[PDB]
Amino acid sequence: SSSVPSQKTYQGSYGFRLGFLHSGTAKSVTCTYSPALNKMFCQLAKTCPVQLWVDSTPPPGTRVRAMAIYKQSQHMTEVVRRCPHHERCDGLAPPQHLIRVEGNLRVEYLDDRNTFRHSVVVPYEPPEVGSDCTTIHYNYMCNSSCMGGMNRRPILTIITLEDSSGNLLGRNSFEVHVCACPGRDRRREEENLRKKG
Amino acid sequence: SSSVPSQKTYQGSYGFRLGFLHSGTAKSVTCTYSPALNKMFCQLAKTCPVQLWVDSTPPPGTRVRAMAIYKQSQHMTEVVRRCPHHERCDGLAPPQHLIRVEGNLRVEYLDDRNTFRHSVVVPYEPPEVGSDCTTIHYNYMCNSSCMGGMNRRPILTIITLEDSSGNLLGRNSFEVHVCACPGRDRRREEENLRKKG
DNA sequence: CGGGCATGCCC
DNA sequence: CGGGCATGCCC
Ligand SMILES: [Zn+2]
Ligand SMILES: [Zn+2]
Repeated sequence: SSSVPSQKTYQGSYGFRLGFLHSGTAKSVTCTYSPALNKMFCQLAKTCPVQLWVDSTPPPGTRVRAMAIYKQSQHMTEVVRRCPHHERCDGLAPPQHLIRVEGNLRVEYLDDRNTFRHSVVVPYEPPEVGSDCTTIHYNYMCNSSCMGGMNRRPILTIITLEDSSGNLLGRNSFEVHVCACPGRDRRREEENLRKKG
Repeated sequence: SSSVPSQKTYQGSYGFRLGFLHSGTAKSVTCTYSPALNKMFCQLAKTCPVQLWVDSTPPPGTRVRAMAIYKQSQHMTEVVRRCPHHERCDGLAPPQHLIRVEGNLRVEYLDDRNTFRHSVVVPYEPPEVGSDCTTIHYNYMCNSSCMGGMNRRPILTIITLEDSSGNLLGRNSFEVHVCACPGRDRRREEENLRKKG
């Protein structure tokens, strides 16, 4: 078992928050976000855009880290890993990592030598002029249902904004359900919330 | 892809056939056999008794081999293997083999150097006096549904009676569905046969 | 594309 | 134990 990183929202002195794109209505849309549930529903190994918004400009050398943790108390201490099947199936990501970043030449994949937890880090880049946010494309390389991996257990993705010195500048999180039919599953979960939540 | 061993029934000069035990009615009975479907429904890593019946006594040194093949034409050439998850989960069986034999001190596990197919072999032993058959206890170490293994594809188990020289004395086969609820699944499949087969 | 099934497992 | 759900995928 491994010590558990904080998932406590900390928007901090830079006013850090996440944003997500609206999606179509398809049963099998590739990625769709539920504001009511703060939960992303997406397909495995498909683009998941996450926007970074800040009110104040982070210092040069700021980094953006993503890490998965199991949401439920009883699974929090277990490291989130790729299942053995998909592990055995891009040149930089270790096969065991669940979360990848696409289209970034400065991506780093880390394995914590104490907690054994995986994370993926890219440099923070400010928005282009006239733009309000910066977008990172994440991929999740297993379904939430994968036998021997997540095994139908919900996870959070924790996004931390960190300075080059390691100071925590901001932290936000969202739940993720990686699945074959993100539209179906989002709509059922939202209905279940309203009907019996 | 690998060449495909025969599944053609050959009861042969010794009158070789298989027998199976009757089971209870439970939804999750450990092992149950459908004569109408020539199909065993069983749970993973649980005892599956198979009886060997002969009309004439096989010669000394006769062996009994079990091997799995995919039943459907489109999958026949693929070697049946343990899924990566269960492979990574008795002292003699290689982790990759689907079929094991329990309670036999002369069991051999083989990996064919040409076809790459797995088989498990035990000596043939004649029934005790007053007994009509000899029983072997097999185990299947994945569910039929296992991602990265059988993946919901049906298999046959082929049992061959072979002399010590390698001559084929007899061959029989039965379909297998390894699953959580053998009673449920047998009853549904038998109903489907009657209703729309 | 959206309807619908099989199947491990609910806690 | 038997009812029933979530979820990958039907070919
Ligand atoms: Zn997986
Ligand atoms: Zn398996």
